[PDB]
Amino acid sequence: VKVAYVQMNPQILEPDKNYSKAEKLIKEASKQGAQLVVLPELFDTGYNFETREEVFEIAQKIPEGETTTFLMDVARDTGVYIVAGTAEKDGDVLYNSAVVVGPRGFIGKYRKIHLFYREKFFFEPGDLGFRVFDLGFMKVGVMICFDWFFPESARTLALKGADVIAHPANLVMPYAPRAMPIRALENKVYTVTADRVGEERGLKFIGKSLIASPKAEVLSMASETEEEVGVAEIDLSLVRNKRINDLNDIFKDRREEYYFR
Amino acid sequence: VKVAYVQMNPQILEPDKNYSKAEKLIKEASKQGAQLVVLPELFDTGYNFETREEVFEIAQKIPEGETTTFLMDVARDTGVYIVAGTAEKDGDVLYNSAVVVGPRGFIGKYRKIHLFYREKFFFEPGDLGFRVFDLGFMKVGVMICFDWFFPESARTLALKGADVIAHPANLVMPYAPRAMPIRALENKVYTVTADRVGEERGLKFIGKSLIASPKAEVLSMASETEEEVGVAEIDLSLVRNKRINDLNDIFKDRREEYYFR
Ligand SMILES: [Mg+2]
Ligand SMILES: [Mg+2]
Repeated sequence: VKVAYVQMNPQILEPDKNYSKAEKLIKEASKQGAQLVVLPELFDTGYNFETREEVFEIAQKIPEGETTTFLMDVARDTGVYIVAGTAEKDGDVLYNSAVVVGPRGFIGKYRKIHLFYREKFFFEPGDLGFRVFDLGFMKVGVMICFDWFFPESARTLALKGADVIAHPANLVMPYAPRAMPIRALENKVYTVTADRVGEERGLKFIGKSLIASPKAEVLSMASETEEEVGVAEIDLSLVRNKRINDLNDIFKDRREEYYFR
Repeated sequence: VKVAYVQMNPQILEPDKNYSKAEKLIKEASKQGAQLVVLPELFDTGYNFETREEVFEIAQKIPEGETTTFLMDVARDTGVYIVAGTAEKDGDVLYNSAVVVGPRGFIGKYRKIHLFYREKFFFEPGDLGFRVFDLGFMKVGVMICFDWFFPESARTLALKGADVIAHPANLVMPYAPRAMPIRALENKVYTVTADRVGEERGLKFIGKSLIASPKAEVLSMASETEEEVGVAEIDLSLVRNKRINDLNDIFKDRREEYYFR
């Protein structure tokens, strides 16, 4: 299976420009043969808000709203599955969400469980848990940005059968590119971290999107500042067999009753 | 306060030689100011057994047996606290254990929760959980070797207030030195991995003992092949403050209701 990140620079409060940009890069990933394409956190709205009001004003409902319907059209035209971060309006609340769409339409969503820094002023903590979406040819788990920091996020998706963890991100610390290969290794999964780039109202993002293997190899990694697509071929047998050798199966070896007490 | 690893080459089935070597190196760490000194997994017996008999016949009881006695003697003489891997005899059973002693006596033990590879032919899985020992001036968590692979091991110790995770290891895979700084970071704790070196019945150990900080810095890292000590100062306030910024306290931020389900 081929998987891809889109590393782009969202223009804050300019969703139509960001849709244009996303469509261009998703089409490039599709031409490269990607079947799953992951976009950054908050690709439609940007990130560095001064007030909750300027993001609430433009944030879209899922799946009725413009970001989801836009991505549905792109998935149908290119025949890929997309996981993309988006500001989700749900009544009077905002969630920091990721939408999953495929060529037949909307598949599901995930709401960021662990908010970072000023996101706590804008968004409600996610309340749908960590979900794994079965696409038939693969099962994709989704976590967003700072969720990487908690090993429990990736672990929960892997226990639920994720072959790949799709990871929209808007990184501001330099740690996640070092950590993602370890998250991939400790769960025996592939990870696709689609980070943004850019400077946005004085805040500089890290870039360095990457795809990591269950052997902690970096299969693709992006620049710090450029918009780009990265694609890697992945071997699903490697991640479905949780044996790391003939005497240790990492999930059968877990002894949950000793954890966190 | 200073903590240290001892990286040594246990001679299989020769505890007398291993005590002599350990004592030499513990004194070196103490001479450099270390207050806590961590030794490798199974430092007294070695590791690469072919029969359970050849280990069972020499394995010592805890705390009344010779390895604990030896460690108490050195701790008293050199004025340090020691965490050391040892084969533990308990009736007709062996555990792959670590002993914790200080200058005033035996403090406690830990039994490896996650057995690795052929250890399953020789040892019983541990049954005490992940323990944190309060030395008054600092709290020391213990895990052993392959426990590193499961993020839950280090997390359990850190949640119980470990300032430092003492980590006796006998590493054969290349991954742990890259992963330990991420274990230190994700728990905001210090880690001291005391690995062995050497070739033992054709099995080559990795060496690369290391001390990692709560900022994923590597404060000390040993060679691949040589016996050596490594000592570094640690900042207790850096581990005890779980805030990584004004809005994120990493333990307050955990949402266990969404983990593993
Ligand atoms: Mg700001
Ligand atoms: Mg006994």
